[PDB]
Amino acid sequence: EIPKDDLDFRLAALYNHHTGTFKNKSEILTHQETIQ
Amino acid sequence: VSEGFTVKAMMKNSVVRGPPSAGAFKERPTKPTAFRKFYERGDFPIALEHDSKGNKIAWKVEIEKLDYHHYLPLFFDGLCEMTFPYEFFARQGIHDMLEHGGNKILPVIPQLIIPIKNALNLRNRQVICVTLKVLQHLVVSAEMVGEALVPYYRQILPILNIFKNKNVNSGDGIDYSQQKRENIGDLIQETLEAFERYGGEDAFINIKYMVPTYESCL
Amino acid sequence: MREIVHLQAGQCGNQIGAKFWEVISDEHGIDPTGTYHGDSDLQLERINVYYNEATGGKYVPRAVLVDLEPGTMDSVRSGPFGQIFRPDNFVFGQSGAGNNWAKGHYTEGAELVDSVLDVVRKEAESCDCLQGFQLTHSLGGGTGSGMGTLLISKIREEYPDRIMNTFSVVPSPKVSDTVVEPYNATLSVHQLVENTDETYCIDNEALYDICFRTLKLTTPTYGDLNHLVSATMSGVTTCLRFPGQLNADLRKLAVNMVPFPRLHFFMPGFAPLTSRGSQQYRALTVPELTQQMFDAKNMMAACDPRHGRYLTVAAVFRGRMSMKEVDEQMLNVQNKNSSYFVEWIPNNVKTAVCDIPPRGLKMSATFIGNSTAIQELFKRISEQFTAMFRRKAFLHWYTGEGMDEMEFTEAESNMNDLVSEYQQYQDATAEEEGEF
Amino acid sequence: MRECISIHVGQAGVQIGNACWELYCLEHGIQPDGQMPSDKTIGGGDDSFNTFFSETGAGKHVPRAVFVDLEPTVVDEVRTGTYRQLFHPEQLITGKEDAANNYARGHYTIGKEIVDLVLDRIRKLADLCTGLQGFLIFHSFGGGTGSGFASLLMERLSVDYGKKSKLEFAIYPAPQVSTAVVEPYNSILTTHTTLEHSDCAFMVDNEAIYDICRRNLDIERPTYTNLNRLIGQIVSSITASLRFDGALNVDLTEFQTNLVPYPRIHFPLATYAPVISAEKAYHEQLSVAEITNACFEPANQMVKCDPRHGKYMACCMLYRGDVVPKDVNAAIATIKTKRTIQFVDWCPTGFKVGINYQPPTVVPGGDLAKVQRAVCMLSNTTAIAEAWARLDHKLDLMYAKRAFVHWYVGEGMEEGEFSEAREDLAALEKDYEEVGVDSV
Amino acid sequence: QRKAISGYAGFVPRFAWVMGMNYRDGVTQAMDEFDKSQFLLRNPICALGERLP
Amino acid sequence: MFKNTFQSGFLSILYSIGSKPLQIWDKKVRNGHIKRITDNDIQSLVLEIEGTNVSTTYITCPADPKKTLGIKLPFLVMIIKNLKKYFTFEVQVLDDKNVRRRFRASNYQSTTRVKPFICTMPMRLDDGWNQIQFNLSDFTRRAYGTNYIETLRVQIHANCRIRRVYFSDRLYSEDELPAEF
Ligand SMILES: Nc1nc2c(ncn2[C@@H]2O[C@H](COP(=O)(O)OP(=O)(O)OP(=O)(O)O)[C@@H](O)[C@H]2O)c(=O)[nH]1
Ligand SMILES: Nc1nc2c(ncn2[C@@H]2O[C@H](COP(=O)(O)OP(=O)(O)O)[C@@H](O)[C@H]2O)c(=O)[nH]1
Ligand SMILES: [Mg+2]
Repeated sequence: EIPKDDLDFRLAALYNHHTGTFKNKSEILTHQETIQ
Repeated sequence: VSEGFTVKAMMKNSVVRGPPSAGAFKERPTKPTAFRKFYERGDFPIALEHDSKGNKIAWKVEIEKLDYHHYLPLFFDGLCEMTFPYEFFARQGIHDMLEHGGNKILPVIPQLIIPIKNALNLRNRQVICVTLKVLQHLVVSAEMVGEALVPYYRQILPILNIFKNKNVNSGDGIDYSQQKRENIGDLIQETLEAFERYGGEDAFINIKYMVPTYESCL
Repeated sequence: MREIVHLQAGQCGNQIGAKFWEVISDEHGIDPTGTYHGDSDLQLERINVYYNEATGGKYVPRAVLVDLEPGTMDSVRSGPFGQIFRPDNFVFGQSGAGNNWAKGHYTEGAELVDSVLDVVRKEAESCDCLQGFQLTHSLGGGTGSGMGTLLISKIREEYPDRIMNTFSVVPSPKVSDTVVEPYNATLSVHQLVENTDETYCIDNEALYDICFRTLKLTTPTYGDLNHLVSATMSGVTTCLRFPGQLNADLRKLAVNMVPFPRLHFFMPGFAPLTSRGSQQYRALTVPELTQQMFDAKNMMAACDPRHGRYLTVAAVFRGRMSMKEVDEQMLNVQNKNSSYFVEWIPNNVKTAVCDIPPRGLKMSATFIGNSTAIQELFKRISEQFTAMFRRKAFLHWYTGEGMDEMEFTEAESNMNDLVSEYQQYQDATAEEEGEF
Repeated sequence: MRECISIHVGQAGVQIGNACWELYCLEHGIQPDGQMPSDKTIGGGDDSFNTFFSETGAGKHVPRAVFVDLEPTVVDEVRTGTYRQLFHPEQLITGKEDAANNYARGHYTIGKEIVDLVLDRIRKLADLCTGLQGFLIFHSFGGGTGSGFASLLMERLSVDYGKKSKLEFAIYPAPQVSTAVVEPYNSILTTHTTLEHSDCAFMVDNEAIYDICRRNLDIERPTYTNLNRLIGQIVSSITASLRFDGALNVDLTEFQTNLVPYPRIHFPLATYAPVISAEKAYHEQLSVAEITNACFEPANQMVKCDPRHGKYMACCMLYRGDVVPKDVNAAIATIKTKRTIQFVDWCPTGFKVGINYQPPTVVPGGDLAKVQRAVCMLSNTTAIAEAWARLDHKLDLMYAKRAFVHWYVGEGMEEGEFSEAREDLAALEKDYEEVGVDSV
Repeated sequence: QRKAISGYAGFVPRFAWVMGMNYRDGVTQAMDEFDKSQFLLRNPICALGERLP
Repeated sequence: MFKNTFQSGFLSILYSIGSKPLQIWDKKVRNGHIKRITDNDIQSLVLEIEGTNVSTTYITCPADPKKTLGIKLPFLVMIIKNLKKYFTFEVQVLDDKNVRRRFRASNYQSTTRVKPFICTMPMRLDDGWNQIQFNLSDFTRRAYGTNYIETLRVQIHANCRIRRVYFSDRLYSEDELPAEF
C-alpha cells in the first residue's frame, strides 16, 4: 500500500535514474501493477 | 529493415542493417611470384635431397660467393608460395643464405622490404608465421643490421599490429602445440622484442608509432 | 592572440582561398577596400586571428599566395576582394608546373620554396603566439600538389609544435579533368599523411551531386563549389573568432577526432543547405539540422558513410540554440544507428556551439566526420594508378625530369599501409576474440 | 571573522561563477558596479558580505574570487559584461594557448607557466582575511584545463596552506551524455588528485539537471544558464549559515566531520527541494513535510544514480526560511520508518539538520519562483559507487587499444599514470563495497 | 572594446600607436582615432590633402 | 576456508603442476588470455596471464565472491617471472581491530602512500626468476598500528608468469627449504 506520496514515487516505480534517459513526467511513476 | 542515416532508422523497431564488413582479417587472393617463374626456368643452383633426418636443401655451389643483391630478394619474394615443393625452397634458402654468409646482408637490406611486405600482406597464418620466424633470424644473423631496418619499420609493423591478440584462452589446460610455434601473438611480440633488442635507441619510438599497445624493456 | 597564417597554392587553391577571404571578410564586415564598416558588435574582436592592421586604418589578410604560373595571380588580384592582400606576399614562378609533380617538387619548386619560406617566416613572426597554418590546394594538379606538400614538409620542420591545416581537393572517381591525376594523388598522399595534423578531403563529384540534388541549382559554376567549401572551412575557426557557450578551437578537435596519429582525413559538410524555393517553406530546428547533417547525400567527399563505421564525429553549431536539444539529438542518432559507430569508443560525437550565426541564416552547423568510408577513395586511387604504372604509361615526363622507379612504387606501399589500418579499425570490436 | 575564497577554473567554472556572483550580489544590496545605493537600502549589516566580499574605504565591494582560464574566450565577456566593474582586474587571469582537452597539457605544459601568478593572487587574497576555512573551487571533470590545472592548483595549495579545506564542486560527466570524446581519461586523471586532496568533493551531472528542468520546471529545451542558476542556488545554500543567523547554524568544518565517515568516502550528492516554476509555486503550500520528501525522490537527484541500490551514510539537510525545528523533527521522523530508504547499521543517528531564517533569493530574468521554504540535501550514499563502475567501463573500452593516449604521452606524462589512477578507482570501488556490508 | 577593463585580450583598433598612458586612456585615444578615421573616410568633409596629418 | 587445515611451516595455495591449478581460483579475462606454458628457463610448466589492461584480467584466491580464506601463516612467497611489463598483486589482511585492510604493490608506482583501507607501495623486480618475500605481520606493524591474524585473499594480475604461490612462517633461507619449493 501507500500511506504517503513518497512511497508511491519510491518503491513501486520501475524508473532507474542511472539508466533511463530523458523521460517525461509519466514514465517515472509507472508501476508493476500497470503491466500485470 | 533499414539502410542507415535516414528516416528509415527513425522508426519504432527499425532494424538497421550494418556495415559491409570491410576487408580486414580475411585472406587476400594470391598472385604468381617471380620465384616459381625463375625456378621452373632452372637458373637456381639448388637441388633437393631427402636425408633420413629430414629434408635438406643441397647447394651445388660455394654459398659464400653469390650475388646476394640478385638472389636474396628473389628468395624473399618466394615466401608467398603455399604449394609444398616451393615454400621449402624459399624458407630454407633464406635461412641458409642468411646463416651461411656475413657482411653482405647490409647492402641488400633496402631491397628486401617490398617482398617482406608482400609476404606479410597475404593474410594467411602459416606464411605470416614463416616470415616472422625468418625476420627474427634476419635481425640477429649479422651485425650493423637491426638499426639499419629502423627507417623501414613503417612498412613491416603495420600488419604486425593486426595479430597481437591471437593466443589460446585455455585457462588451465596447457596449449599442447607449443613446439610448432603456430600461434601468432607470441611470435609477433618476440619479433617486436628482437626489433627493440637490436636497433638501437631510436627503435622504441618507431615501434610505438606503429604498434601503439607496445611495452618496452631496458 | 591565437593567429593562423594562411597559404593557398595552385589554380584550384587560389580560387578556393579567394572565395574563403570573400566569405570571412563579410563575416567581419570588411569592405573590399580593406576597411571595416560592418554592423555587428563582435566583428572587430578577434580580427587579429586572421588579419593585420596597417597604418591609416586598413585590414590586410595573413595570406601568402604561391604559384608557378604568373597568369593566375592577376586573376586573383582582379577579383572582387583581391585588392586587400599585400603585394609582397605574392610569390610566383615564371615557368609553369606542367601538371608535373616533378616540376612542382624537385626542379622548379626548389628555387621558389626559399622565397615563400622567407615570406611565411616574416608573416609568422610578427605574432605574439601562433596556433598553426592553413593551406588550400588540390591533389590532382602540378603546383597544387608538388609545391604545397613540399611547403608543408619544409614548414613542419621549423614549427613542429604547431598545428597544420590542409584542405585538399582529391580527384573524383568518375569525374576526370586531367589525364595524369592518379600519379599526382599517389605521390602527394603518402607525404600528406606524415606532415600535417588535420586534412579535409573534398571531391568535386560530391559537390556537384549536392548542387544538383540538394541545392536544386540549374547551372552551378565553379564559384558555387568554392562557396560550399568556404562555408565549412570557416566553420572550424568560428570558435576562435566568436564567443560561444561551448568553445572548441583547432587543437581541441585535433585531439578529439584523431585516435591514432595517422587517421586525420576528414569529411566536411554543411547542415542548413536548402534550395531556392524550399528555403522559405522550411522550419529550422536542431532535429531538422541533424538529418541533413548525417545523411550520405550531404557528404562533401564521394565516400558513402554507410560503407563503414564512424570513428569520431564533430559537429560545430552556430546560432543561439539550446544544449539539451543538440545533446538528445546526438544521443538518439548514436543510440539507434548503433552498428555504424565504433563500439570500443563509448561516445563518438563532439558538440560545439557558437552564438554568431552565418548572415541570413538563423541557425547553422558544420560537420567533421572521421569514418572508415574513406578507405575506398584511397583504394580507388590505387586502382586508377596501378593500371597506368603497370605499363609505364606517362613516366617519361617524370623519370626524364629525374626520379627512380622505386619512388612510385613506395607511394603505393604507403597508400596500402594507410588502407589496411582503416580496415583494421573498422573491423576491431571491444573484445579481441570475435574476428577469428 | 568568516570568509571564503572562490577559484573558478575552466570555462564551465567561470560560467558557473557568473551566475553564482550575480546571485550573491542580488543576495545583498550590491549594484553590479560594486556599490550599495544611497537612494534606498536593504536591511543588511557588516557581518553579511564579509564571507564573499571585501570592503574598500570609498564604498566599493570586491569579490573574493579568482577567474582563471587558459583561454580568453570566456573571460573577456566578464571584462566587457555587466559585472565588469565588480572584479578587481588582476583576479581575471587569462592565458594564451588552449588545454585542448588534455590533462597532460594543463598539468605539465601550459599550466606550469601560469600557476605562479594564480597562486600569488590566491596568497594575496588570503592575507586580507582574518579567519580561515574557505577555498571553494569550481571545475568540470571532462575538460582539459578544469581537470589538469585544477589538479595542480590543489596540489600546490595542499602544501602551501596545509590543512584548510579544499571545497570542490565538480560537474561530473553524465552516463549516456558527453560533449567530448576523451572525457573518461580526463575524469580518471582528475579523480586521482581530487580523491586525495579535496576534503569533500561535490558531484553534479548535467543530464540530471536537464531532466529536472524538463519535469519539475516545465521548460523545454533548456540551456546551460538554467543549469548554472540551480548550481548557484545549491552553493548559496551551503554558505547560508555563514552569512545569515539561523536556529541551527552549521560552520564549514561542522558538517565535514558529520558527512564524511572515512578519508576517501567524501563524494556527496545534492538535492534542492522546491524547484518549481512561477505558474506552479503559488498554487500549493510548500510545507516542510513535503519538501522534505521532495529531497528523497529517486528522480530529483542531480547525479544519475538511484539511492535504492545503496545504503545511506549521512545526510546534511540545510533548511532555510519559514522553518521551525519541530517541523523538521517530524519530517525526519517520517522518513526513518520507511523501509525503502535504507541506512547502514553503523550510523543509528543518520541525519544532520540545520535551520536558517533567510529565504532563497530570486534572479530577475530567471526560472525559479520565490518560495518561503527551501531545502538543500547533501546525501552521502553507497549509490555513487555505480557511477564509477561506468567510468571504469568507459576507460577500459578505450585504453585497451591505447586510443588517444599518444596525445597525452606527448606532453610530459608517462604511460603508467593511467594505470596508476585506474587502480586507485578500483580500490575506491572496493572500499565502497566493503563499507556497505552489514555487521553479523 | 570601448568598455574593456585593464588586462584585456581583445583587439583594440589603432592601439599600437598610443604612446605613454595607461590602458584606459590608451583605449579612449585608440577608439577616438578609429572613429575619426572612419568618419573622415566615408563622409566627405575635408578637401584634397586635408584628411590626414 | 582453510580453517581446519594444520597450517605447518608452509602452505602451497597455487602450483603449475597438477590437473586443475586454478580450481579454487576465479578467472576473469577481458582483452587478455590465460594459458599453461612450458618455460624455456626453468624447464617446467608455468602459468601465463597477460593482457593490455593489467586490471581487467586477474585471478582471485577464493572462487566465491563473498567467501574468504583464513591463513595463519605470516609470510608470502611468489615465484614470478619478470617480463619487464606492468604487474600488480594485492592482499587482504585481518587484524585485532577486526577490520579488513588491503595492501597493493604495482610495478608502475613510485610512492608509498598510506590510507585507511589501501597502502600502495611500489615493487621492483630483478631480471629473470625471483621470489618476492613478503612479510604481512611487519607490514601491518610498521605502516599501520595493529597486528596480523588472518589474510583473506590474494589477487594476481596480468603480465606475469606464476608458479607456486605459497605462505610460510619463517624465511627459509636456501638450505632448510625443501627442493620442491
Ligand atoms: N553542467 C554544466 N556543464 C558545463 C557547462 N559549461 C561547460 N560544461 C561542461 O564542460 C564539459 C566540456 O569541458 P570543459 O570543462 O568545458 O573544457 P575546458 O575546461 O574549458 O577545457 P578545453 O576543452 O580545453 O577548453 C562538458 O562535458 C560540459 O558538461 C555548464 O554551464 N554547465
Ligand atoms: N573547387 C574548385 N576546383 C577547381 C577549380 N578549378 C579547378 N579545379 C580543380 O582542380 C583540379 C586541377 O588542379 P590544378 O589547378 O591544376 O592544381 P595546380 O597544378 O597545383 O595548380 C581539377 O581537377 C579541377 O577539378 C575551382 O574553381 N574550384
Ligand atoms: Mg575551454
